[PDB]
Amino acid sequence: DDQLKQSALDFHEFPVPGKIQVSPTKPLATQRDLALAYSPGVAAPCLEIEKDPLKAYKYTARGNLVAVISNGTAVLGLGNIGALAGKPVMEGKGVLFKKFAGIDVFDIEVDELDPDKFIEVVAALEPTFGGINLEDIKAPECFYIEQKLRERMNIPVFHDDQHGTAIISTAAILNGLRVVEKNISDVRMVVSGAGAAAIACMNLLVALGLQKHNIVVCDSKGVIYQGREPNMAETKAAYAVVDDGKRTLDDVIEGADIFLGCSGPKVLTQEMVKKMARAPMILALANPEPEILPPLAKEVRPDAIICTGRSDYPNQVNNVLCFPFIFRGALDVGATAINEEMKLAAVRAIAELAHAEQSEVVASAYGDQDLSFGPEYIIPKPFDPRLIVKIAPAVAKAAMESGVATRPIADFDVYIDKLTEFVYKTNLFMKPIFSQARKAPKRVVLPEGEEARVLHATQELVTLGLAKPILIGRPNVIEMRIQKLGLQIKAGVDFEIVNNESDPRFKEYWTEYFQIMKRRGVTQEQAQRALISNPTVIGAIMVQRGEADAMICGTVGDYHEHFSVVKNVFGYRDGVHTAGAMNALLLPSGNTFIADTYVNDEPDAEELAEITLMAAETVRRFGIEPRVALLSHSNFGSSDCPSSSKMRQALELVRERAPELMIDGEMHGDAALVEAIRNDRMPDSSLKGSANILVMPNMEAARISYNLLRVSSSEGVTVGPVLMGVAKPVHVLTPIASVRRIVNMVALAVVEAQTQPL
Amino acid sequence: DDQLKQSALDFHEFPVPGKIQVSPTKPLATQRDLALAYSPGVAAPCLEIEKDPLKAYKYTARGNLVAVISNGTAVLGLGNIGALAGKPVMEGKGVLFKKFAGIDVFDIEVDELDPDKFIEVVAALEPTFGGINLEDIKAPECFYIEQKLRERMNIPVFHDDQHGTAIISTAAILNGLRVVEKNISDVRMVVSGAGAAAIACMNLLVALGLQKHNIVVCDSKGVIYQGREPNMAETKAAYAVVDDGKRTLDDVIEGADIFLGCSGPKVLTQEMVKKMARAPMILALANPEPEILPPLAKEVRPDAIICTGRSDYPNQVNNVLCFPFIFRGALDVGATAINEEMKLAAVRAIAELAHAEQSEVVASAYGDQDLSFGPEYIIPKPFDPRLIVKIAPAVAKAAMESGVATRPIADFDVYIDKLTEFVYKTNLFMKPIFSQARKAPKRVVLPEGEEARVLHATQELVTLGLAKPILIGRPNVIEMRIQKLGLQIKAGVDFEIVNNESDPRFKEYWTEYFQIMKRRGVTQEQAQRALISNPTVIGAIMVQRGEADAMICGTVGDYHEHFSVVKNVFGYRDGVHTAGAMNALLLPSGNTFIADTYVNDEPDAEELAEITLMAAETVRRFGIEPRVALLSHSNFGSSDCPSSSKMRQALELVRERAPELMIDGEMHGDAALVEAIRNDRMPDSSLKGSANILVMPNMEAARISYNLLRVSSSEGVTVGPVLMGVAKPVHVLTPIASVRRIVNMVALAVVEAQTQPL
Ligand SMILES: NC(=O)c1ccc[n+]([C@@H]2O[C@H](COP(=O)([O-])OP(=O)(O)OC[C@H]3O[C@@H](n4cnc5c(N)ncnc54)[C@H](OP(=O)(O)O)[C@@H]3O)[C@@H](O)[C@H]2O)c1
Ligand SMILES: NC(=O)c1ccc[n+]([C@@H]2O[C@H](COP(=O)([O-])OP(=O)(O)OC[C@H]3O[C@@H](n4cnc5c(N)ncnc54)[C@H](OP(=O)(O)O)[C@@H]3O)[C@@H](O)[C@H]2O)c1
Ligand SMILES: [Mg+2]
Ligand SMILES: [Mg+2]
Repeated sequence: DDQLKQSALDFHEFPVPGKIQVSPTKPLATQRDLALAYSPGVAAPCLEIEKDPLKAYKYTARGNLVAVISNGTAVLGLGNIGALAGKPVMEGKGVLFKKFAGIDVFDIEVDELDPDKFIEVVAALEPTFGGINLEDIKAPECFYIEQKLRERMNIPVFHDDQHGTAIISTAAILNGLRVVEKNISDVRMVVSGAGAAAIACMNLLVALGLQKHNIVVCDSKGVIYQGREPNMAETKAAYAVVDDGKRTLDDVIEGADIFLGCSGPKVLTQEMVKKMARAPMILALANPEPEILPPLAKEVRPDAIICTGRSDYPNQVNNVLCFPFIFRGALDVGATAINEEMKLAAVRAIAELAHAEQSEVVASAYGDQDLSFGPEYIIPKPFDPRLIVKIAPAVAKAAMESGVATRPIADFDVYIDKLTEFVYKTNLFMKPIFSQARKAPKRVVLPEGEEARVLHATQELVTLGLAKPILIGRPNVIEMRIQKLGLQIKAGVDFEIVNNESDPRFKEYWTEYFQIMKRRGVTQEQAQRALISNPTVIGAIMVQRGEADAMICGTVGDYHEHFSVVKNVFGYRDGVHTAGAMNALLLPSGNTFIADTYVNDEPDAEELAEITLMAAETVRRFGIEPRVALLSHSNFGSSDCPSSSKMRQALELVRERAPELMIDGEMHGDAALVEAIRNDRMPDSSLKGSANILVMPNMEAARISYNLLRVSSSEGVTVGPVLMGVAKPVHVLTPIASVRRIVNMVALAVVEAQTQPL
Repeated sequence: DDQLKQSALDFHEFPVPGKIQVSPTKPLATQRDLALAYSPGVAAPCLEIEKDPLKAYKYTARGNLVAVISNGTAVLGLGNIGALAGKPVMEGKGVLFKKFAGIDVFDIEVDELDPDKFIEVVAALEPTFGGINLEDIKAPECFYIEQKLRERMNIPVFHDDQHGTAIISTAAILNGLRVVEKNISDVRMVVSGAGAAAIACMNLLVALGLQKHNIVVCDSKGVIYQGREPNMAETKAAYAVVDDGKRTLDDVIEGADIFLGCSGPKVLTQEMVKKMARAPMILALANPEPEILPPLAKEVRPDAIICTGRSDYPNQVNNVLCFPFIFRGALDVGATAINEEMKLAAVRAIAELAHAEQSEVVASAYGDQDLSFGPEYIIPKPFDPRLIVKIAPAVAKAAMESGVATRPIADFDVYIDKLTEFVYKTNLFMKPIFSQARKAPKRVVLPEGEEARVLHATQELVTLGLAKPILIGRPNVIEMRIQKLGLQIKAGVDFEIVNNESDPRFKEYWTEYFQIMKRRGVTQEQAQRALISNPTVIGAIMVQRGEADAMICGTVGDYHEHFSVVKNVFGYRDGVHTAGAMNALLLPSGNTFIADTYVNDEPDAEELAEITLMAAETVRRFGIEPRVALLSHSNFGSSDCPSSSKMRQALELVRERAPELMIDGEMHGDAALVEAIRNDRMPDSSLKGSANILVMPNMEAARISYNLLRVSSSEGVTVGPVLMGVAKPVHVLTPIASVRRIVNMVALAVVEAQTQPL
């Protein structure tokens, strides 16, 4: 399992230990700032906090900061490895808190494992945190410890999964009963494996208006019903049905309606599902192996409402569904705790979303969302731009309804505006591209097949099933390099090799190249020499003929050495007379794209307009709404240089061609990126918020800005340089492109070849 | 005290609460990265940690992370305000940990104030932190609590000041005994006010090889000596001298040699100092009021060795002296605790530094270091580029000598290299400029005297005593704007006003302007109209005549509208035929300067060489070693455009003019900023490390890059645009310049006017 075991063992800790880096969000680059932070000047915020404790969440963390406080006794799915020893998956849980909702997580881990001193230590560390994210407290001391801890602090004491997925689970129940046009009054339930996140879930499920006598709790030891054991089990006898001689699970169905269970191995069978009433609602939430094998049961019976917790299938129950967003409702409302109305109004938001999901800048191409409410869609997919702006305000609204909050939110229009603004700056458009490429792999030429980076990328693409690689190079050198690198790919089995020499199609290749380039300075002998010594020409001829769907070159040599071949063979797209390369950056303002960093040295107004339109179309296909800003050293007519006049001409041309495109210019970079500066300068600007597409006057400015920002102000690699305006799918990369860049660009080329590769 | 009370009450929390922002130091902008951080992929680091606890500091925080763990019982100098209520000055102490040494600080605050349960909670939270920074534990439970806590954890349990300043204090003692050519064997001591950081200091002071009988401990209740109280005070009777009838402090001197004391109000007098032996060594460390009033005692007796803890005078004892750097020695060595050899070898480093301080890129101009070892120099100044690379390796070396560490450092050449690399990226060149301007204020014209920003900057400059402002505007409008803004400045009292109309020197001003511009298109009537409607012309004529020393314009209008006036009046500098504007950025690689962002639209090779030389000279004057890199879209001859050829010509010209300047090009921005890319491309490059001066081919590229980086990748404002090549000190700013920018630029102009303002 080294393709996952070793790959995950290769953990991103190498630059600086720990995914979290406690760092100043404020400037600390001047003695004034340092004195404001540790010298007289920092005594004032502390004194103001001491005067009235109302200022605790304001001047410090503890506003956005949760602490996933743990004794390391059930580390996600690991168990009792320890507080300090739990740090890997501790940080793994804490990193999908900031990543998806911007939750600060102090990964402080309580070393006290006793079920009564652990609470003492946690309550001791209460003032550090504005809401604890109690996780890895194991069963049965999870319920005991959480019950003890809820009653002490005056700040949101919200456990993990124990409170947890009940919101997602009960939302899924509310939607599933909607699917089969049933009612909560008469629904019957079957629960198996009363574990940490299982036995506490029906308690919420009851809160919807559910009678206790309809729930049948079970564990490893048969069925937990009143009459089975002389000593009635706590928190389970309320639901416990009268004794009726039902000792086996295969008969206790009697036409039930729900299978809410968060446990381990399988307990349900196909005949068990058959004994269920009409329209079964199996909800097997087991992560290792689904308790019903959904394909088998669906072949046994149709119209299934099977719900799981794995992302391979729709209706996935992750923590990111509401946990970061619960605290985005819990901490951002000022609550002193989380009630059951908190836990139930957020049920009415994510359940509402599944049958009220639409628009939200669907990826015009790529992605392949194809999400409609029904038997295969009960709750939204794990990651959603409004999984926040619907669930977090639900929790806050429940906070004010419960009257337990200390900082009630004002008019929700402003709250929704800020939440959506935060939404724009965090997008993961590459995951839909990977998903869409995986369901229809195409043949991609990699002309630099002997490169170590290209070989690693080939291994990754074979593993993820994104493409059918076609390497170009000497098979001997490729094989020895593969063996030395340690890869598990083989010729023919995983990737096709095209030998640059002794190619059986040599005659038909150089002939086509000559017929393309006979009147462009290439003789027949030069064509023959190019189809043996220029792998880019071989790949381009392969793609043009039809033996491959896309090409990914550029990892060797200069950009234009490959782009000239690409343009000569494929040509320009229909209705397009220019090409441009778009580079993506993850700035603090969000995903930003810089247009024509590589192709045109000094584009003119018409070329700039074409590049702007192509960049907007490409960014639209990513699922991001294009917000273009033409950049210059002049701010809205400040200078009369030919460059600024060219930018204004391009703006007019773009407005002519695409009246619906949000674009403005020419302006400065800060005016484009921050809205306050632009509003001060141009209050009537057609550009709203931060611009995500930056069109530059010349290639020098674009390249210098991108190179400086990538090493200074950038998080990770997504795509770039995305070549636009060529007839066939091909992306010329750079010699310093990483393996991740190559894999992402190959996936993008595969998805573009799924859309008429011409 | 509102100029400090309100100003410090205006705390930098407005954008995001809390100086610390627990944020991913790793990219989290892709589903791959999110799964690596919270999904299967983060289970691997945690499992590897659990397998062997040796991986705790490696995959997470707890390597660089201290937690200043507190019950909020003595918050720096505040007291027992509370754990959560101590958050302001808690974060103030935690912010001068990351700011000066890059120490992560989890500001977790223990709510348990009992002297025996506090330790229980702290030991419970031990696995979260790789070394605790116990602070705000009050006396006498500070000593008790620290003594209890030292013996439990197997990770560095290093208290604050209690262990603390002993390193700096005993280093100061070691240097002071060097100053007066005495020996530790026969030195006598007087201690007053045995407080939290006082009674624990002589314990280290003994460890140098000091006899216990030479120390005389005292408190508020007279003198703590053996025979005074029937019950002998603990930790003080070892030093306690035999009873001799000495009941008053004014006589217990008998020619002593040290006054080590960390207490409150004054106890020592002038006749007390006279009773001291030859060459007194008073070391009054009281922060509110010095215990001796050093000027008065120095007038009473010469050759004083007075040492205080305030930064207004040399030999300041701050936490930044060694505390962040102790943990930079403690945590970065893998120790399980801090011994007394840790606490004593770091005494031999900072004490060594004071008499071994030299070079280290002294600010060629500005700054005014003027630091020589002697009676007024015992220990280095609070902030020093090698206060780290000498003290932290001292603590690590003491760790290996004590044999208590778990990750001993390899060959110290690599350690010193990394430490110096970290040193380059954190510089505070503006503090020396502020210090040098304050000791010689000059007259600075502010032609836009009616601007709210300029008025705020004028208030700041009057308060700090950096300049003698000369505002230009209507006195009526200026006064009403001052009253509305709430400032406490008055005309004549604090700043001079020059009325643009009805100026008594109108005739002599427009006459000089006409004589300058008579053959440049300006008539006598146009000169008269300019000296009434153009404040920049008035300020420039003022500076040229000699009635003012510097000008700071540009807060209104276009840059070149002011630069044309500046160039026409003052002209170019001697031997200089071009001007350029340098803008400063605080990048992750350090302070970076971009050359000619405002003046020359398309400079040629000679202009580029002149701009490069002027920028290097200016950066040298800041105290930073210039590392220039000429930027282009071509990487070392990749492209043959006229721009890249011009950059290469400029490189050759610069190498001719300044053979000692470290410069290379032309290259890409990433090649300039990160050394790995450059070494891959040009292994023999003359540029080492990251380039701090970036010279751009044209003004469009420079301006776009600076504008994008300032809003994306930048911490704070220092200076910019710094105008170079004009005869007299003047800086044209931008209309969006903040008050801090104006104050910094005025201070820079003041310091430049101290250096022959012509
Ligand atoms: N959101 C998610 O996707 C998510 C979140 C959390 C957990 N989970 C899944 O839930 C399970 C454990 O999570 P947890 O920590 O909440 O619970 P847990 O504390 O691990 O307990 C699991 C329970 O399952 C029962 N069990 C074990 N083997 C069984 C068998 N052969 N037949 C019947 N019952 C059996 C045990 O009950 P007895 O003590 O009576 O044996 C045990 O208490 C794992 O499968 C995990 O992947 C999924
Ligand atoms: N690095 C620095 O610059 C630095 C660091 C820490 C502290 N300090 C200074 O040290 C002082 C307190 O710091 P701390 O927390 O370490 O100590 P602390 O716990 O505040 O105790 C101060 C001690 O001074 C004594 N005292 C008070 N008034 C006195 C008087 N009139 N005459 C004689 N003794 C008197 C008291 O002793 P009794 O209990 O016997 O009255 C008290 O225990 C402040 O002045 C503070 O600024 C400076
Ligand atoms: Mg967990
Ligand atoms: Mg303190």
